[PDB]
Amino acid sequence: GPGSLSNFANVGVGTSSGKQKRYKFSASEDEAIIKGLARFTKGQQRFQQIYYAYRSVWHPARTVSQLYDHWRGTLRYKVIQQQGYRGKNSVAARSPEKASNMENNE
Repeated sequence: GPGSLSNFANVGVGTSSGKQKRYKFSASEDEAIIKGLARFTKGQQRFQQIYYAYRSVWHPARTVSQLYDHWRGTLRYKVIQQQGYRGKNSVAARSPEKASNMENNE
């Protein structure tokens, strides 16, 4: 059966050296919104209000739009645009990107 199981070896206590004071909640943000919307929602827009209330677990700042983004993708479950996963294991590395600004050929 599934569970912890683990081995009979000594573990003691964990210890990491490198980055500190880093949030990167394991998607705990969505959990904060659900708890906020399930506890308080007295307003024409509990989503934006709740976001500003729990603002601290992710990033203390205006981002109601982003809220609707995670709230829109969470409320639903029908999307096949994003695929592949290799940015969450142990090491965090950056990567380049693309951006169209000036592309002339004539």
